[PDB]
Amino acid sequence: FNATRFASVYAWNRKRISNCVADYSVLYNLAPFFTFKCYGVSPTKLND
Amino acid sequence: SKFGAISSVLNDIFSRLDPPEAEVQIDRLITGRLQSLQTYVTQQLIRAA
Repeated sequence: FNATRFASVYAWNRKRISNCVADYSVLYNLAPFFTFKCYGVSPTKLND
Repeated sequence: SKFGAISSVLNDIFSRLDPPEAEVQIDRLITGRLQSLQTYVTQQLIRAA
């Protein structure tokens, strides 16, 4: 999320995340990330 | 049977979704299972006759 450079839309970058504890409150509490609408799962339930 | 819902197990629906749409999913599942049970009872009545 804090990467200096993002790739273009056609050459979208893909990252693998596995084998770690994930806390979703670190990104949720940030003000700039306004548009956070979530499909197939509630945004609140992500912590569980 | 999923009956057109995302999952066929109830606790998944509770644990993944918010009440506003979890209620829709639960409603779909409940109507499906009620229809199944009513069909069973109707065939049982016919066979009993």
